[PDB]
Amino acid sequence: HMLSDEQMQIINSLVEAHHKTYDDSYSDFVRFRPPVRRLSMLPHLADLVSYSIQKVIGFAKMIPGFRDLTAEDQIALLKSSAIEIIMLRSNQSFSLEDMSWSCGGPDFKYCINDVTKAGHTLELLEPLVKFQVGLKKLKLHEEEHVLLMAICLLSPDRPGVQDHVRIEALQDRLCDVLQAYIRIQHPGGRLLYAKMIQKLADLRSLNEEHSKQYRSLSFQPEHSMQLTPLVLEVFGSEV
Amino acid sequence: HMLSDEQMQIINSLVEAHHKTYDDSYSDFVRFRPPVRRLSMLPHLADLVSYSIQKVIGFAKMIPGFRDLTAEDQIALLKSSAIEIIMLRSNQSFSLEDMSWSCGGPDFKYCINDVTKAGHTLELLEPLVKFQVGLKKLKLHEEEHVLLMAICLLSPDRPGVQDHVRIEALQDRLCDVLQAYIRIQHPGGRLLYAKMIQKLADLRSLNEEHSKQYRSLSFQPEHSMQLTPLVLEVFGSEV
Amino acid sequence: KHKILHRLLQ
Amino acid sequence: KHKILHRLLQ
Ligand SMILES: C=C1/C(=C\C=C2/CCC[C@]3(C)[C@@H](C(CCCC(C)(C)O)CCCC(C)(C)O)CC[C@@H]23)C[C@@H](O)C[C@@H]1O
Ligand SMILES: C=C1/C(=C\C=C2/CCC[C@]3(C)[C@@H](C(CCCC(C)(C)O)CCCC(C)(C)O)CC[C@@H]23)C[C@@H](O)C[C@@H]1O
Repeated sequence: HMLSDEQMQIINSLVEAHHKTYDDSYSDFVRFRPPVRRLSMLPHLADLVSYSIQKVIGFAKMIPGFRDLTAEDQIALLKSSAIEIIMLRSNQSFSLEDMSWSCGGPDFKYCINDVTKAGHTLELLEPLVKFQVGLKKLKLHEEEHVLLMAICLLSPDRPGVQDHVRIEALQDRLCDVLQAYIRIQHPGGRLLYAKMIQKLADLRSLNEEHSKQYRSLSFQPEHSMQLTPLVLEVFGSEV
Repeated sequence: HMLSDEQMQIINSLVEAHHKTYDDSYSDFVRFRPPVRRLSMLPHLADLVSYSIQKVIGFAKMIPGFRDLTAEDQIALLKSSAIEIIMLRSNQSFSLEDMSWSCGGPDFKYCINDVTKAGHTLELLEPLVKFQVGLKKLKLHEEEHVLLMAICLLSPDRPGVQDHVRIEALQDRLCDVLQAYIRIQHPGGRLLYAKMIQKLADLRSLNEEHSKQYRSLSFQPEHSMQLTPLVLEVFGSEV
Repeated sequence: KHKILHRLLQ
Repeated sequence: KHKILHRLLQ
């Protein structure tokens, strides 16, 4: 069959919004506190994550229907899904080739180890790399990747949300476009949609596992002091 | 005449404590977010100031009598006198030669202008340079400089302090050693003591003028978000 | 409060 | 509260 204009105008919006919030050359990474290989990578990664939270917010604002939600629900979705969106968008810098996010020379190349000198057991980093590898293998078109992020950011099932029915609607519409698109434009994608949805579940686990780790980190002032105001807020529970 | 052992043991302590908290080569300044010439210098200077607050705390802990105060009064003195101590210790990097703090090549050389791209009018930076120049000209022995910082940090007249009588005592003792020292060891210092005390007053003005500027900066989240957790705390009024 | 997030969402 | 300052003052 074939897509309608409305859906297509959504694709344009997300693909463009993402382009506007993701630099494939990672040139701003030098404005961060330099990396260092008790949690020497923390200052750097705190800046990396904070930088990205700002970017995720830019992408969310341009997600159709999202800005017409109440500050509370927007904030609700942002707070709860942030870390997830960070994990998805990160995929574009990931590399099965060397199992790591490559955003520069030796400096901005993040190995599994680096995230350890940032306050995270190795046993938890494991499921991350598995996710990155799995996600990367789906070889998503940029239209599918940008959709998947919108869908995730619009999960009605987030602690803090109110109008869970309106969010439910927006996400359902985004889910249609993704299915409709994979059909009309993605060959051999008969079982991709299912796979993409599955990815969201994993994000949930990773999300929760991070919560627990970040919770400990934060309760320790000599470490939470390394974080940035924005991160402390988005991941804090002052809600 | 000549100093007693007690006083002298105080000098040893302050001079050593300062040596332990002040790197004349400014090698850690590269762990800060790089400088950038709307307030592009803010991220850097926020890190510089935060770095220093940590150092001032290390110096304070080793100030005799100080750690035997209640957390509250220590914190009280730290919060209120912090910016002042930062201005004094900064003198060692200042340079009448080129009217600026030189802590490295072009990067870590702070001109009056740089503090402007950090959220501060030029009209307020003026009294700072005047202070730095005046202070620098007193050509203080390291023993006098380290004393002056202890005296300042122990000013009983600080909003928030409780046992203002015990702080009054400690500061009085430190004031003696300074006078006694300038007498026995500093030639032509017949009127230096008076000059050093005068410096404290100026610090008060500078202190207040900063409060007002930092207050505005902080109330704006797009700017306060640039600051560090420690700075937000020491200069915040959650007290 | 979420002062930062509010400002960022315009 | 001053969580950070407390920890730093040991
Ligand atoms: C950011 C981006 C990039 C990479 C992502 C990474 C590598 C470093 C560590 C991160 C940031 C993971 C961390 C979160 C660490 C933050 C903190 C505050 C120290 O708890 C993992 C937590 C997840 C598990 C479950 C492993 O504990 C999530 C995604 C990982 C680069 C670029 O693609 C932009 C993208 O936008
Ligand atoms: C730090 C140190 C150094 C220099 C100090 C400087 C230069 C840059 C701007 C500063 C940090 C002044 C600023 C405070 C800026 C901070 C902020 C958060 C942006 O409001 C001035 C405020 C004073 C007036 C009255 C001018 O408004 C005070 C002392 C100045 C280098 C080294 O000596 C260690 C020392 O330890």
